Amino acid sequence: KKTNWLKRIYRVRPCVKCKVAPRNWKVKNKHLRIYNMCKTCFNNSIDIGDDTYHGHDDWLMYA
Amino acid sequence: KKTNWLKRIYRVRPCVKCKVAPRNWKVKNKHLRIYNMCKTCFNNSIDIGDDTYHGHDDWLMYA
Ligand SMILES: Nc1ncnc2c1ncn2[C@@H]1O[C@H](COP(=O)(O)OP(=O)(O)O)[C@@H](O)[C@H]1O
Ligand SMILES: Nc1ncnc2c1ncn2[C@@H]1O[C@H](COP(=O)(O)OP(=O)(O)O)[C@@H](O)[C@H]1O
Ligand SMILES: [Cl-]
Ligand SMILES: [Zn+2]
Ligand SMILES: [Zn+2]
Repeated sequence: KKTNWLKRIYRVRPCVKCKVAPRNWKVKNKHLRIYNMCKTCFNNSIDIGDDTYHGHDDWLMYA
Repeated sequence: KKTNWLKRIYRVRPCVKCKVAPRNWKVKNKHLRIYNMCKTCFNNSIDIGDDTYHGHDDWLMYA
């Protein structure tokens, strides 16, 4: 059930910048990192000079 | 925001056995463990001989 909760929280938090697309993520190690923004908004953030929305949280994948 | 998510998931999952009371939990280390059952149902499970509902998940408290 932890895995279904991770999935549920991933599906209810859209990108903070565009409010439509899902967030980017990576499986680092044995942690899942959910970044604040989709990939397209993150790259845009780099081009326009804004980093106010950079960030992420980590969730581990056991139990 | 991770902390508000942990709180949200704790508030939406009641005890698996009695379906009313919130689950028991402990802060082990720097992990939060949410057990499957309230304390009163867990102790009952020990007295009646059923362990079908024993278990828990772990959530870390960073990011
Ligand atoms: N898609 C994204 N949305 C928001 N923040 C991001 C995104 N991608 C990268 N970042 C930011 O980049 C920084 C770290 O990059 P990352 O590759 O996660 O870690 P590492 O330092 O291991 O490469 C963090 O502050 C992270 O929030
Ligand atoms: N309230 C509860 N609800 C469900 N399972 C429980 C509960 N309390 C203890 N358990 C079970 O007891 C076992 C481990 O006990 P616990 O104290 O969490 O770990 P430790 O082995 O570090 O003492 C686990 O299988 C756990 O699910
Ligand atoms: Cl977690
Ligand atoms: Zn976006
Ligand atoms: Zn109960």
